Amino acid sequence: AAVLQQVLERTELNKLPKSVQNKLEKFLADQQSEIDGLKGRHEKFKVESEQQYFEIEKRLSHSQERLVNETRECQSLRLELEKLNNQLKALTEKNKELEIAQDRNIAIQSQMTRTKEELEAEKRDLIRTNERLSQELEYLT
Amino acid sequence: AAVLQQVLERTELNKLPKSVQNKLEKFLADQQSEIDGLKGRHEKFKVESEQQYFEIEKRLSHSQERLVNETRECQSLRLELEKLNNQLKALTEKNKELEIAQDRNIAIQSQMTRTKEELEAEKRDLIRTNERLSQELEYLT
Amino acid sequence: AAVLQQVLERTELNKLPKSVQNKLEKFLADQQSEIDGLKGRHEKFKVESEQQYFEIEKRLSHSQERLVNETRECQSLRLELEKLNNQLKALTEKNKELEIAQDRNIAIQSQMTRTKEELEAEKRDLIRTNERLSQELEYLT
Amino acid sequence: AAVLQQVLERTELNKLPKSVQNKLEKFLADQQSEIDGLKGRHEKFKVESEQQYFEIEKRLSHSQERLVNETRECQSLRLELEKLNNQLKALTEKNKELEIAQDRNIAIQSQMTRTKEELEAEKRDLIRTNERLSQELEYLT
Repeated sequence: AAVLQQVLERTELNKLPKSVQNKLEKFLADQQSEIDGLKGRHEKFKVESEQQYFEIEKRLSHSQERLVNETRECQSLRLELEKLNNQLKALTEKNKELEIAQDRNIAIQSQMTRTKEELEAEKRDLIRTNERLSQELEYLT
Repeated sequence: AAVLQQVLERTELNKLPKSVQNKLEKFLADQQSEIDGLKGRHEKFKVESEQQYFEIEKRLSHSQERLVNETRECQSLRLELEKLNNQLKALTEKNKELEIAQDRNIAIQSQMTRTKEELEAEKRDLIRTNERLSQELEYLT
Repeated sequence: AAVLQQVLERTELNKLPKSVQNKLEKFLADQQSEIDGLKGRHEKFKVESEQQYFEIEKRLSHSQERLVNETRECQSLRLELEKLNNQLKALTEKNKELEIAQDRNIAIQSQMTRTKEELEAEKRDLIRTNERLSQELEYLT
Repeated sequence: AAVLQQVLERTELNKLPKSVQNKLEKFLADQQSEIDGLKGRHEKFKVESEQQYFEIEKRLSHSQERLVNETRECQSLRLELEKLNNQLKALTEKNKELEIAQDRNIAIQSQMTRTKEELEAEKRDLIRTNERLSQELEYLT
């Protein structure tokens, strides 16, 4: 990487004292290594900054992914809840209905049981009369 | 801005053919301008990529915020869902038993009615027979 | 760094004593160095406060991340809690019905027992009587 | 505010033409305004980022405070579940004992019922014998 040989032809370099050549070549080299250094860093920086952005783009899209899914999840629960409350209200009303029928049935069966007892009492008395009449007939002939 | 004057002393410089001095001052200036351009371009890129990075950070933090908002809503719905499903299970069981009792009550009432009919037919038959037996007490032989 | 040449014309300047030009250009330099000093110290401060802010931003997001995890844990505990309470309520009512049933079966068992004791008394009386009747018939030998 | 009087002595100043003093003082004042302007612009920036930082610190302190509460809420919820599970185990056991008691009582009532029927069979045989003995005794007496 001798820079003076890019800048000057041999014939020109010959007219330069060696110390002067060295002063120049050292300065040229210093500037050139700064140039190489800058280009090296700049390129590394670009690549790094892009990779950092690429990675947070992925983090974003994943976050957005979770939010869409979570939004759907909520909506499906709400829809599900609406239907459950309609089921509950229906069941509730149906059981109120059955409660009412049950109380009516209890009332009815109790009344029937009384009537049955009265009839059976009547039947007992009729039988008593019946056996009495039979007995009196056998006491004739 | 001839930097060559700082690299070489005035005597050394004056003993250079002017064509050589010019070639050196030109090349030196070229390198310095490239250096200034590299720094300029990098500082431009640096600033722009930073701006873009901070923008997507803002977006990501907003997505996380919305997700908190939605997640909170879902979690309350799930609890609400659990509670209603347990009410639902209970009502269903209460309904099952009530309808079982209803069937038994219906069966019981149909047998009560069947029994009542038989009792009333028996009663009417006893009354007819006793009316007849009474008449027969007064017969002659 | 002789700035003085800008503010004063050629004759005005050359008519200034050496000590005056030296004093003026030194003062101008000192004020320029305060200026450059201010500029460099600001840029230093600027970077430092950005770095400081950048750090707290990450601390904030780390705090929100910790909170998401914590809240998820609390909500799943609350879900188990609801489930657990409803199991308890069921059992509590189930047991209470069993306790009522127990009280009824105990009342039945005591009644059955008095029934049994009544039967045993009747049997003892029957046996005493049949012994007496037997004796009275044997006395007719 | 006369800057020129600070840098130069009265003897040097007297020997300056007035127009020249005015040019110098005007230039010095300009440079001084630049100095003061930078000190003002820094101080402006400084206070602005200072306040911005206080605001992000509030958000951090708030997030942390919320985390503390949630963290504490979770520990207490874990203890509620352990406590309720303890009660649940106790209820389950009581339930198991109740059902076993119910089973014991069914068994007892089945034994009693078998005993009852055997008592009633003995009674009927005793009654048949009694009726036989009475009729024979009624015939002879």
